[PDB]
This record gives sequence, structure tokens and C-alpha cells, in this order.
Amino acid sequence: AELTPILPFLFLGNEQDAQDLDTMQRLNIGYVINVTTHLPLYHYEKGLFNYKRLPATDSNKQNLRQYFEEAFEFIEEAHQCGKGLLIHCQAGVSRSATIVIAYLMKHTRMTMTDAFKFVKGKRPIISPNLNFMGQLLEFEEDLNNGVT
Ligand SMILES: CSc1scc2c1-c1nc(SCC(=O)C(C)(C)C)ncc1CC2
Repeated sequence: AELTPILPFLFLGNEQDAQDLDTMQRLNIGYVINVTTHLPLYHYEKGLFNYKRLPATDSNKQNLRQYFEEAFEFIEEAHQCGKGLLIHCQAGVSRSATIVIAYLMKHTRMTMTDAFKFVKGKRPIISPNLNFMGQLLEFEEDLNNGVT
């Protein structure tokens, strides 16, 4: 049950990783982003975590760029209060890895490929999907022609 730490307060996992409550609390995670339409918000009724759903499919037509800003705000909310945030989807982590990489590109000032190489080093099994990759490329330009 690996919850891959990407930053000290930002973790990435699949559907089975998000179900390990005892590891969540050990790592002081109080925020969860569920990047699926169909999975439950694990541990919702327990009243322990703040939740956000990005209702996205792992398809070639899914727009994830629309969710970047909303997701970055939830990450910084956890960061500013000293709590960890878990972002997960399913096996292959295609959706959640895209959002994690996008965050690193904006607030770590890495390039698209540098962020991808950084994440792959920590979670070696990332399933590819060219549609999300193209959205990250467009995202890189919007960054390079803006502030921070
Ligand atoms: C931003 S990805 C990137 S940049 C340069 C390369 C790649 C890459 N990525 C992947 S898997 C990750 C993905 O496709 C996501 C679902 C997170 C968008 N497989 C192969 C390659 C080839 C080289």
C-alpha cells in the first residue's frame, strides 16, 4: 500500500492506496482529491478529511486543464495549514499524475518533462495517455507567458 510522497505534503496513489486510513493518519494527511467519477470518497462518513472530487475519466477526450487551478488551491490550503494532501485515481495513476505534475510545473518552476521525470523516479509505474500530455504542453506555454 504505497502512498508515494512527491513533496513532503503532497502524495500520489491509486484506488487501493487511498483505502489505507492508518497510513493516511501516520502521514498527517487531511486532504484528499479523488480524480474519478465513480470511486467513493473513501472514509467520507468518518469525518476525518477534507475532500474534493475532479469527476474525470481516463480517456482521450477528458479535459483536465479545467481542474488545475481548483486543485492547486486545495493543495495550498493543505500546505498553509500544515497538513498533507493525497491525490489519487486508479491503477496507472494517469489522471492524478497529470495534476501532480501540473502543480510541480507551476510552484516548483520545473518544465513539463522535468516534472514528469521527477514523479517517475518516485512512482515508476505511470500509465501514459497522450491527451493529458498535450494539455500539459499547452499549460507550459500559459505559464511561460505569465507570472509565477
Ligand atoms: C508529461 S509526460 C512525458 S513528457 C516526455 C515524455 C513523457 C512520457 N510520459 C509517459 S507517462 C505520463 C503521462 O503520459 C501523463 C498521463 C502523466 C500525461 N510515457 C512516456 C513518455 C515519453 C516521454
